[PDB]
Amino acid sequence: RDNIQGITKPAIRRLARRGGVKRISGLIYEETRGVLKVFLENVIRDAVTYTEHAKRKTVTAMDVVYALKRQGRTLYGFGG
Amino acid sequence: NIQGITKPAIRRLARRGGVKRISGLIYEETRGVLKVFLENVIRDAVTYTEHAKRKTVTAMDVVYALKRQGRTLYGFGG
Amino acid sequence: RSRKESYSIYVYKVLKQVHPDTGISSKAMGIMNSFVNDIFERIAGEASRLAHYNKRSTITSREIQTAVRLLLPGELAKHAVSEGTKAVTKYTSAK
Amino acid sequence: KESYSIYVYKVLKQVHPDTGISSKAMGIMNSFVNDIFERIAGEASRLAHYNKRSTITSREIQTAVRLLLPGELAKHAVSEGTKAVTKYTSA
Amino acid sequence: HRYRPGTVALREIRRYQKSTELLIRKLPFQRLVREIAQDFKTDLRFQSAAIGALQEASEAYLVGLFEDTNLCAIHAKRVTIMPKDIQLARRIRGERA
Amino acid sequence: PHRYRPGTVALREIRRYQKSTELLIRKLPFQRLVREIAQDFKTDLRFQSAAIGALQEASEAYLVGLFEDTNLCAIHAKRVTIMPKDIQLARRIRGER
Amino acid sequence: TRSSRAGLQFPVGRVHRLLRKGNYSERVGAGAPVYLAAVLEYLTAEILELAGNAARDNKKTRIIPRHLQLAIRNDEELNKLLGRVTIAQGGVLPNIQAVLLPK
Amino acid sequence: AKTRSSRAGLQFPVGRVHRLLRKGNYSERVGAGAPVYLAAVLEYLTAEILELAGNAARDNKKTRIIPRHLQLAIRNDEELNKLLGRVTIAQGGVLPNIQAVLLPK
DNA sequence: GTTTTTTTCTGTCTCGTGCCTGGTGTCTTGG
DNA sequence: CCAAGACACCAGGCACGAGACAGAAAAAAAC
DNA sequence: ATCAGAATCCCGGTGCCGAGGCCGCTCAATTGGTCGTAGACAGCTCTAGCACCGCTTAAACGCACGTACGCGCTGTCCCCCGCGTTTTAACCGCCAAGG
Repeated sequence: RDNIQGITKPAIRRLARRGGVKRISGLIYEETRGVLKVFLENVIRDAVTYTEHAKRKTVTAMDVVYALKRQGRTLYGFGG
Repeated sequence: NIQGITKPAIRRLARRGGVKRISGLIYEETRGVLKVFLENVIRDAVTYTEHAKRKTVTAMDVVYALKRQGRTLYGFGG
Repeated sequence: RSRKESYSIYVYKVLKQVHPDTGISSKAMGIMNSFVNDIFERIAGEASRLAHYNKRSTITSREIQTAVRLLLPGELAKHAVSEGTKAVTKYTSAK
Repeated sequence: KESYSIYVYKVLKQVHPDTGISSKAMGIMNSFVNDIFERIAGEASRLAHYNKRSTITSREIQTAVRLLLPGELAKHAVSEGTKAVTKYTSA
Repeated sequence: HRYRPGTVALREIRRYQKSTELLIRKLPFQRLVREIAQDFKTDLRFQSAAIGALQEASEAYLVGLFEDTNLCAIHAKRVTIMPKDIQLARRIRGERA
Repeated sequence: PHRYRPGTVALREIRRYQKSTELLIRKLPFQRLVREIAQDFKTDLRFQSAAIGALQEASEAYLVGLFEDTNLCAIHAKRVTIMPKDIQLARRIRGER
Repeated sequence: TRSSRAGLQFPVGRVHRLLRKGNYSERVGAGAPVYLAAVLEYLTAEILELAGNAARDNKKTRIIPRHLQLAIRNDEELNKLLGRVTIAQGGVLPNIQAVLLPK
Repeated sequence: AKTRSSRAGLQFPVGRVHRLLRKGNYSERVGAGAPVYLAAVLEYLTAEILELAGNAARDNKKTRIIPRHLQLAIRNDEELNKLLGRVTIAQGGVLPNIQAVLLPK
């Protein structure tokens, strides 16, 4: 519960600065939280489905790798 | 050459897009982006036909090249 | 004369089931054939990845189920899984 | 379960022979290599099934490398591949 | 007499959202495609259905890219398009580096 | 004292965070949010840490790209202040609805 | 035919053949093509059902592809599925930004 | 030369790749020249990108390649960047993109 | 603020071996 | 007309350690 | 508002043409029968995922406060809409020669 509100405004600030964003409006943060949430919804749904067919109650890094390759947002680094 | 693209054609493209008011340099910019688009498409299409060892590009190869750019189009047997 | 393929008669019958008083154009029938092609291809590719991320080479219906609910969005997918599962029961219950 | 580590070491000593590397750099490299191998191989399988050819020779691999990589990389890769074909075919 | 501007354009938007027929007619489009096709290997023959496929894909492509560009300009507190808008939309999609 | 009417703070920290390498969102609250989303489709699931680190990596990359195109939308808006419908336009063009 | 023995409408053995010649695995089970065929069957049922409603809208009897593109672009999950999909003789949504409507 | 790698004068195992093709469900049969050809392409790609890796790591007086080096070397290339457009590196970040509207003038 | 220039203590990496498993030589036959 | 296999022969390939060795920072310390 | 009048919609009409019925084939689904190992399953073992807490500390939160880009407004000036005036793209049968 409420770890969606565990997203801090200075973290959003830091992401804007590495993102290169200079000026920050105030109506941004919860919109950011909602987009991040829907993203992670689709991600973990697919990863857990890959683990559903895996017949193992633990999800691996490889699972999340394969699932994000399925979305085409494909990330290297951890093998897969 | 590339100037076979008429002004009211790109205007009709705005109309089916639903765009109201049109500037000037739009026309030449449009022809350029269309050119690069067709460049990549027909390049890998002729690559397909190169592997086909045949002297006519198939519509199939056009379809598969569109798939290769992730631009899947139905309709013409694909 | 080489014999070519279509799926036209099958989905044609299905259309006649769901709408008896309805015609169709030929090009759209080809479009639906391409539609079946595309969906089948994405499913089969997910099946091959199911194989290689499971290090197995047998294909059963369970893999098809998990492939469909990997590809398709939820509510539609669960209805389709229901249809397929009831069909599995009706077939394999008999011969 | 083999990674490609000393292969990378030998390529590296053939190019910048005074250069170290981290572990996770090697991991990203092998991720890269596997991705490229899978993309080319699947595209070659598409060549087979789109062309009804029951096997795959090197010509399919050449045209697939054309289909994936753009111009300069493609031409230099075709050159290197044919040179390897030549030297392996000679002996 | 004279009509007031903007009206006829939107009326033909309502007209041109109806028929899915091809906007660019055939012969000049064919010449352009042939001319670009000239510089890969000499004088390749063509299937006319493939030409229609190229035409369809090109027109739908450009229409959708116009839609995003138009929405960019609507966001830009303006009504008229700019070439920089096309640059912005393309920079979001990632054609050019 | 040396209060400094602004400009060096933001851009200097941009210079620092682009000299940087590692993450920005710290670990535990992100992990707990992940498990709360995870507690919705199949209960009681266990995880290895590298999966979570990949999730954090790709999450921050996703948001970085959102911020970049949002920044260019703002620059085209002749402003430096961001807006929410900037992000909505960016995700409209990205096809991720 | 197994399709009739499954009480369905798509030919099983053609699909079983295509699974073999697709290099899709090494071996092929018994009822996996039945499940896949039923999936296809419900998918095309839903799609063409909405297409039938689209023809009911225009009061047309023969399906034009414009009906197909419209019914794709109306429903949510279907349009998120076929996002990267276009169709010849497709067209788009009849859509007007009312901020560009006159006053 | 007993080994085909020595018969090719290269650095990758070819019969590895041939077994990968066989244990791939890729084709039914696989010829003799295709695995050699593909492995040579792979070896060229490795050497080519590791060139930009070597220069990008040498930019900072560090003997070891870090992931930030790899992302920099990719984004400073044109063909590799359009290659890796949908691609993200772990521990990557992005380029210095300081807009001209931002510097104190 | 930036950045440079000393130790230091220090994490990884390359050398170093043994075990082993896939890699290799070649005919038949067939597609 | 040479791969598939099928069998017969095999030195490499990698896991584990060691000691060293490139390296991040502590902290003066200029611009 | 409010009328005149362009612009579009919408209703028989007919025509023509392809969708759909239809019908006689033949080749893959079937049917049945025969090896075989892949995997469903039982079970062993040790790792690692989890939970918990104590200590450290740097990181967030609230507020004080100016302040300065965002914005509503303004004037302005200009340059696309559009309607008018030709105009050349492109698909086509005489009429000269002319031999």
